[PDB]
Order: sequence, then C-alpha cells, then structure tokens
Amino acid sequence: KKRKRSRKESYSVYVYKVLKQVHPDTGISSKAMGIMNSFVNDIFERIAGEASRLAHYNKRSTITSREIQTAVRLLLPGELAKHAVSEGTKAVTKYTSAK
Amino acid sequence: KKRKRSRKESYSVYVYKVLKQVHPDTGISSKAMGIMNSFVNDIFERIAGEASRLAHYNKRSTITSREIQTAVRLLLPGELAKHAVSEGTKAVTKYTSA
Amino acid sequence: ARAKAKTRSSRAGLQFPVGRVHRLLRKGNYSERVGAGAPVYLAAVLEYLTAEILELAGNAARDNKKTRIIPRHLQLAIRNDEELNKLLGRVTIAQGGVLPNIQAVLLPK
Amino acid sequence: ARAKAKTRSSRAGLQFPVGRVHRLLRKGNYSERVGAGAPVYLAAVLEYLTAEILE
Amino acid sequence: LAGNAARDNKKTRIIPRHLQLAIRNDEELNKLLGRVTIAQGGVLPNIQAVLLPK
Amino acid sequence: KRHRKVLRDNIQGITKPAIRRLARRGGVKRISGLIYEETRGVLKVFLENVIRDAVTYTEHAKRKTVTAMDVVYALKRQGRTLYGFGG
Amino acid sequence: RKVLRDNIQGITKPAIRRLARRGGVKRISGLIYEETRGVLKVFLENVIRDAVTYTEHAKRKTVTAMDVVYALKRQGRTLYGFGG
Amino acid sequence: KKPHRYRPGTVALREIRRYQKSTELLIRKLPFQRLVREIAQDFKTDLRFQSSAVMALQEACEAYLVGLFEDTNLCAIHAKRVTIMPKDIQLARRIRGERA
Amino acid sequence: KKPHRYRPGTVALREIRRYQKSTELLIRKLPFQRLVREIAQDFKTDLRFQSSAVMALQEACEAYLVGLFEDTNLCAIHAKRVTIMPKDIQLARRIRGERA
DNA sequence: AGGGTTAGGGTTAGGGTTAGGGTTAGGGTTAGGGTTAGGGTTAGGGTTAGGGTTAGGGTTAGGGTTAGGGTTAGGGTTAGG
DNA sequence: CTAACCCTAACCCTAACCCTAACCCTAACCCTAACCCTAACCCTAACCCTAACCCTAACCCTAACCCTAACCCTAACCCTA
Repeated sequence: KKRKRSRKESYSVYVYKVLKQVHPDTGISSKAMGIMNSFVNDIFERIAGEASRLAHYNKRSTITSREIQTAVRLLLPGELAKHAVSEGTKAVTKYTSAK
Repeated sequence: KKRKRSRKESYSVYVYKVLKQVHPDTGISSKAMGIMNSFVNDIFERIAGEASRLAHYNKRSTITSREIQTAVRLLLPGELAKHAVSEGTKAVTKYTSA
Repeated sequence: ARAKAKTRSSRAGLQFPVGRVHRLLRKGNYSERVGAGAPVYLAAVLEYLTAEILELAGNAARDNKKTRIIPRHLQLAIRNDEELNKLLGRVTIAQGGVLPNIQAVLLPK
Repeated sequence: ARAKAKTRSSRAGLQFPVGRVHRLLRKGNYSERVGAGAPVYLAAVLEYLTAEILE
Repeated sequence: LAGNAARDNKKTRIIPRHLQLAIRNDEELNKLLGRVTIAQGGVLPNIQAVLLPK
Repeated sequence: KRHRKVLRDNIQGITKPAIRRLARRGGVKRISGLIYEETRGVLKVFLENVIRDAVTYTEHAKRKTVTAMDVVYALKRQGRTLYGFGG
Repeated sequence: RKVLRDNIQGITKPAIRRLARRGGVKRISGLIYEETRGVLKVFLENVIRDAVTYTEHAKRKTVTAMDVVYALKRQGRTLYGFGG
Repeated sequence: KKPHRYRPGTVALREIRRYQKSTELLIRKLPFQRLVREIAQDFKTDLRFQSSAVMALQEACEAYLVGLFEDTNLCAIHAKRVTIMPKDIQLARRIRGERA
Repeated sequence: KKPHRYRPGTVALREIRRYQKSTELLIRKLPFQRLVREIAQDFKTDLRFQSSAVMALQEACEAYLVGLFEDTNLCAIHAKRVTIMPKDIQLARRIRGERA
C-alpha cells in the first residue's frame, strides 16, 4: 500500500522491454512475468553464490568479471554458456570503451 | 628463500580428545582423522549457510542462538536434533550462569 | 556541478539494472569487494537468457494461435529446449501441464 | 598485559575451538555481525556429533 | 519394417504404400535407395510451418 | 456454534476419481485397485515434511500465520523449486 | 603413439565383473561392458571438464585433489578422506 | 461405437489425450484444505494458513504425484505389463533415493 | 575324471561375499591414469594431474559403478530375473535422472 | 548517478622450491579370449478375474458476500552487542 | 485470515456388465558361468629434472565510502483489448 508502507522490488519494465525488442505486437501475462522474475532471481543467486565460492577458494577477496565468467561457464550448459560469455565480453569491452 | 611455511588448521587434537573421553583405549587412523575433519567442516559449513540464509530471509544482520537452533532443527533429523538442541541450551545456560 | 547524469544502462547498452545488481552483490554478503565489470557481465548473461526464453515463449504462443505468453507455453518451450531443460531440471512451473507423450505399448492394436 | 587469557573452551566446558569457530564465522562472509552464543552452540552440536560417531 | 508399418496401419498384408513408408522412415534405407521410386506409393504427409494456417 | 473440530478423515478425503485422473495424465492406462491406498499413504508423508519446515520457518519470526513465502522456502530447501506462487 | 581404442579397452572385462560382484550381481550380460565403459567415460569427461575449468580459474596447470573434490561436490557427490 | 458399451481400453486413451492438454487442478480444494490443517495440528495449534499456501502445496503435491505415476508407468512396461501395481511404486521410489 | 567342478552359482555367491568383505580396489591405476590423461587432452594441452586426484577419481568411479550395478540388479530382480540387461541400466539412468 | 578521497587487496616479480613427469625394467600379476555346458529366459498358450465402461442419484464444492477478530509490520528509540 | 450460510451444479461413489491382461506352466533356446594358461602389464624401485608452484616484497590501483542530486522504479487507477 502507501500508508507509509514499503516499496518492493521487481524486474517488470526490463522484461517488458526485452519482450518488445525480441518480438513486437505480442503480449504477456502476470503469471508469466512472475515466473520470469523468479527465474531471473534464482539464476542471479546461483551465479552470485558460485562466484563467491570461487573467489573464496582462491584466497581472494574480489569477485570480478573473470569469476563471473567462470561461474557462467560452470553453471550454463553447452553453447548457451559460450553465447552468454561472448555477449558479456562484448558488454565489458563497450563499458571499457565508454562509461 | 625463508621457512615460515603455511600452517594448516585441523581439528585432530579435538577429535583425539573426544575419542579419549569416549573410548580411552581405542585409536584413530590417519584416514579416519581426515574423514572426521571433512565431516566436521561440511556440517559446520552447512549450518553456517543455513543460518546465513535465515538471516538474509528475515531482515536482520546478526546470527544469535535462535538462528543456530533453527538451523540445527532444520538440518538434523529427530532425536539427534533434540539432543543437540538440549546440549546447546545447557551450554549457553552454563555460560550465562558462570 | 554534476554536469549531466548518463544512466549506466545507457552506457552499457543493456536493458538490466546494473546499479541494482551491484547493490545486491554488495548487500548480499557475497564478498567485501565487488569488481565493476561483474554486474555488467551478470546483467548481460541474464538479459541473453531472458531474451532466449521470451523468444521461445513467443514462438510457442504464435504456434498456439494466441498472443499473450502463458505458463503453459513457457513450460512447453522449456521442455522442448534441451539446454533449457538441462539447466532447469529441478524447477516445476505452476499452472502448467506436461507434453502429450504416449508410449508405443499404450497405443491400441 | 591484558591480565591472563582464560581459555573460552574451559569457560564453555566444551572441547572445540570456540575462537576458531568465531573467526570462521567472521571471515567466512556469512554475515556482518556474529553472535557470541552461536559459536558455542555450533561447537556443542559438532562435539555431540563427533562423540556419537566416534562411539 | 514393412510388417511393423502394416501392423501400425491396422492391416495384415504388406502393401507398396507401407513399403515406401518404411523406406522413407529408415534413414539408412533412404540413403541406400535414394534414386529408387516405388510404384503405387505416395509420400509422407509433411506440411511446412509456413503453410499452416495462422 | 462450531462445536466440532477437524477429524482424521481427511486422509480419505482424496476420492478414487481424484487419483484416477492424476494417473491418466501421466500415461497410466490401467490403474490398479490397491494403488488407491498406496497413493494416499505416499501423499501423507509428502505433506508432513514441508509442513514441518514451514512451521519451523514461521516460529523463527515469532509469528502465527504461515505465508506462501515460507512454503516456497521450504520447498526450495527440500529439493523442489516452485515458480509463480510467491516471490 | 597413443591409441583411442586402447583406453576404452583399459576398463577390462574381469574388472567390471568384479565390480558387479562387489555390488551384488550374479550374472553379467555381454552388452553391459560397453555401456558401462561409455557411462564411465561420460562421467569422467564431465568431472575432468569441471576440474580443468577450476584449474584455469586458479590460473594454473596442475589438477589437484582439492579441485577434484570441489568438482565432485559441485555435482552432489561429496567425498571424504582424500583432501580436507 | 454403440452408446451401450465401448471397447475397454479405448475410452481411457481418449481421456488421457483430453486430460493432458489442460492445466486445471484435479484435486479438490475444500477436501485438500482440511488435510493440510489436520497435519499441522500435531506440530503446533493456533495457525493462520494463507490463502496462497494451500494453493502452492496442492500444486506441488499434484506435480509430485504425476511424476511418481509416470515413473510407475515406466516401470510397469518393463515387465511386459501395461498396468501399475503397488509393488512397482516401491521400486520407483527406492531407485529415486527417497525411501532408499 | 571328476574334479568336483563348481556348478554355475557356487563360485558366483562366494566371490560376491569375498569381494564384499574387502576394502581394496579392483580397477588398475595405470590404465585409469592413461584414460583420464586422454580425456583431459580434449580440453587443455600439457596438463599434469595429481596422484591423489586420480585416486579419488577411481574411488568415486568405482562407487558410482557399484551403485549403478546395485540398481540394475534390483531392477532385474523386480523384472522376475537374475541377470542384468542393457535395458535395465537404461531404465535405471532414466529414473535416476542421469539421461538429462 | 555524480563527485571527490582513501586504504586495503591485487599484482607482478624473481628467487627459491617442490611435486609431477619421465625414465627403464622386470616379474609376479592379471587379463582374457579360448571352449563348454547348465541354468535361466521368454514368448506362447491359457484362463479367469480385475478393473475399464456406464451412469445417475445423492453429496458437496465453488464462488459470493459480508463482518470481525487476529496479527503484524510501521514508526520511534535506545542501549547494549 | 477466519467465521457463517446459499444455491445451484459439478463431484463423488456404489453398482452391475465386459472385456482383457497379467500371472502360471512350459518348452525351447541360449547365454553366461566356469577353468585356464599363457602373454601383456603395471606397479612397483630409485633417480633426475623440470617446469609449474610458492614465498616473500613493495605499491598501486580499484573498490569502498560518504554525501547529494538527478532519476528511475514502483504504487495507483481505470479501461479496453
């Protein structure tokens, strides 16, 4: 509510923009949006935990792009991991080029 | 160049003390000590992870005795969980009294 | 004195909250220090996964003569994609049925 | 000289390193704050399990 | 293969239609007999996705 | 008033039709007769492990209502992962 | 030097027979050795891929027993003794 | 195809095809609502189950039962049979590692 | 002309008991080392494995094979049989969830 | 998100350092493919009984529409961990 | 979230028919169990070596750590697709 109530956090606008970019003139349901939000949160927590474990195993105290890439290669399966790694490297290059 | 090689934290002295307390006539093989060390470390990591997950679920930033008791009741089965909870309560009572 | 305030999502080119991912990595008790390229990498990976899943769901919905994505279409696309089924093997989608798979022995004479 | 270092294990009556457990809970990135009775509880549980297995 | 196709088609005898169906279904048999046309036999009902009604 | 409490007849609350269609969805063309009791016996043990975990999760916050987030957290810890019904 | 067929044949038939006898099998079919060798090769490939990924993350070139234990625990197979 | 009697085994294949294309719940809500509370009485009395907890519990139980039934059906055809039996569910649950 | 030859079954049962009442290994070490080296050659070249690493690998593989053989024998016993079959291992891997 | 400051974890680097590799070699070990035969396996037949089919009449669940009482987080706060 | 009717309307549940399918011999295969002895073989035994590991030793950079200010994300509300 808004009786000096709290504000919860979700990823709806982002999923809507992704859906509009991959397929125009289509729709989605609230149950599908909640399922996508739960899937994103689960993958996020899994990758974060794997990166934290990989950083703690190497006696290091910084979770960086290398640890995230290793966690992605260890969690994601075959060609999906390679495509995600390629897109992440492209995003890192774009970030290093312009910020 | 110099010595000061790394020291490796192990629970061998405590496991041997528990063995001498229980059966003061038996011994433990090198493998058995390593197996006990791995078991203790695994159970400790599991209970610590469960307590951290509970402290992250409930808006909180510390781990009190209630979190560890709940993690024990959730991880350990029936009689083992009850006995561990009773021993922990007795220990914290002796600590708060002495 | 702040000149302009360009959003990190615009400079990254992605459509995911890099700032919130960084805040979650910092407040999630995962590590003391958090690399700057790691939230962008995680956001890119999550965006690629979301785009693939949404494309598969839209294809299933268009094949089912519908427009809005339903959990049934989501479960159908997940079970059809081999890599997605291998990744999400221990995940049960609510309000969704299995595929009509009938064995050869169960078929009538 | 911080007077004397009265052993926490002799104060807890247990046979497990409460100090090492506290350090592991503090440096393990589990939480920003670590309680005082939680290491003693964990040490008691681990000691009971070890005693049962050894018996 | 022909007997399996005939039993699936609720028929006791083997017909050239069942023979062509089994040959086109078996990948090795189709690769071996690629330039052979069976008389009195039709193709498989294969409809493309674009030809399907929207 | 409501001078009656919930008895133990709910175990038999699942009807034969209920478990006679739950099986046909999986592909069972012939459901056995003695299976009607084994299914109720299996379902009884399944609904007790999640309920205990949900109760232990609720008792940690000194509350008295069982929300869906506790059930989801218990199912995630047991081995399942339900998407949708909850956050 | 080095043959591919020499490796699958390394898992000898009497070894698989002794393993099945230790598990509790009285009669072992003939087509079981090939399937067992294939499943074992697939599992070893997966575990070695995980260990190689861990070694590359440690920026190293030696696969250690600790990395093997970590890779085995990542799949749900916790091993005791060999390591700590 | 007389309306008097149909070949046994043919109406079930029609039922299976129709039930496999729907996502509605098969267990009924009021009987399942009383089972959850009956079980929660032994743990602790005075509980306020949320309207969303029983739904999630039913959705999980239905999926678990469907998976167990599919595993039992897969185990049934192995012994040159087509029907399930109480002796197959035990092995299906033991191989999965639940009763072990 | 009769050396009281052991009838199919006598040896099988006592061998099972002798191999169950022991803790030694069965698979050799050098062939397994050659196998894991050849498998590791398909990823990164110029690799150096450890002795304890391949020992733990052999131990885990022997335990997994023992469990798979136990499940296969249980499936065969349920199929009213005493010998194992490739279809039994296939059904075991399908139920255990290793096929995907 | 920007704007400005700091301290602690990476990070390289080189000199030690260490464990893995590679080496022959040889000899008990072990595999392992022979042959042989005995027990197990499976369709085939056979039959009967155990659920498919039917089906409708009592049973009972699904919203529906409320109050009313449990019950909990929102704010503030402070002292102890 | 619980407590209390309502009113139809799907749910359930006994209750005979009707297959049909699953278990018991049964014979005919058939396949793996069981020596076996001889030719790989590998696991040993020391020993080099060597290349990846490893232990100091600064130091420097990058993430934290606060503001503050844009700024986006999130609650509400109707309505139409």
